[PDB]
Amino acid sequence: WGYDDKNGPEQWSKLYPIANGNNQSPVDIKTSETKHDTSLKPISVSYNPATAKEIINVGHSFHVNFEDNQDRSVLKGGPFSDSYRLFQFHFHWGSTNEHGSEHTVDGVKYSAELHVAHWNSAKYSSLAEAASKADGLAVIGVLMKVGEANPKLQKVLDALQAIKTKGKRAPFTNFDPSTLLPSSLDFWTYPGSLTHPPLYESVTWIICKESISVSSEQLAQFRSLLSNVEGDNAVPMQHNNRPTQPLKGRTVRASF
Ligand SMILES: [Zn+2]
Repeated sequence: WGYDDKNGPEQWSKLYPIANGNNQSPVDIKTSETKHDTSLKPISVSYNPATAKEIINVGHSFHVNFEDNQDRSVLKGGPFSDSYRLFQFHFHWGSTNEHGSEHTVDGVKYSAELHVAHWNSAKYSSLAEAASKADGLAVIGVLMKVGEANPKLQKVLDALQAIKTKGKRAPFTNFDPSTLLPSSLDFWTYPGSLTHPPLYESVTWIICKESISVSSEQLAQFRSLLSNVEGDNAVPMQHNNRPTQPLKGRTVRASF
């Protein structure tokens, strides 16, 4: 599967019928229809920089993975009653610098999107197992607005020089992803899914109200990564964002 048109979002259902599921992500957040839940608690992230482990080119994107054998780095609060263990952060972007986020707000597509994913360590034993359960995953989505360069992205950008092609991995340590999050962590939340195959509807989304910046040349760097394996002709990672899916009667709750 991919993002091109032969194997892209509009073709995924042919292989993953859940693509047409009732809790698909991303979604358009219509700020006027959001429900303020007074039961929501502020989200509390507590990550240990020593759990940062590797950066890897997965072809369609790059992942920054973390050690997930303990509760050193967790997400708590929000709509949760238990702790979610951090396992990874990655991004989404588009072919253009101004339209590449997954989630949209009031129909407005942002330049890129940051996803911080965690799995339900309390109810399940492994990411593998939790990945398909309704309460399995918790993902923080942060909208990125093209503008001023974001200096907090530099270690990630620098690391990309070592994983130019698919399957390349490089150690990526001592990084606390909470440094990528906005100032305020007011959020929107809804039950949804993974935004690409397997498309499991196992995610509890936390979309930060506040966006963060990125510059044009910072995004050009992501698109400079290669989807091919070393040695083959160059095939740029031009985009990896999935179009918004019907809400299908879900409610987006707000922290405020
Ligand atoms: Zn993602």
